[PDB]
Amino acid sequence: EEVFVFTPKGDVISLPIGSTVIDFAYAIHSAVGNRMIGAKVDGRIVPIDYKVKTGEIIDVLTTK
Amino acid sequence: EEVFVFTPKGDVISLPIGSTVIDFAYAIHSAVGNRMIGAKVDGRIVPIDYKVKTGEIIDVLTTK
Repeated sequence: EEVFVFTPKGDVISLPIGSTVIDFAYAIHSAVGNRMIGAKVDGRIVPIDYKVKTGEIIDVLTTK
Repeated sequence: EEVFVFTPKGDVISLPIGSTVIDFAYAIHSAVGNRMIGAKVDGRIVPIDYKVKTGEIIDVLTTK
């Protein structure tokens, strides 16, 4: 019912199964989710509705 | 050593001893640090250079 995804730093963020990289962004902080332009999972770019999996390192790219 | 604090969502993040709410902001994501203007600890506003303590909930205010 949950997935445990890593932050590029190493910290863990838990989300309910079926969560996307957008859910991860907003989980980090609203500012990250609002300014998101894309996300990389384990170093590879993925679509905006990519469903994340436990153990993956999610790097959210922001408009900056 | 290091200190560990909470995210308003519930997730845990680790920081080296002495880290201020500003270090926390950047640790969570560059965007949060870059757009930061204020900080709340356990629900109460605090100066931006406040030294966080293990167990505290850190809510970073960003340019709205």
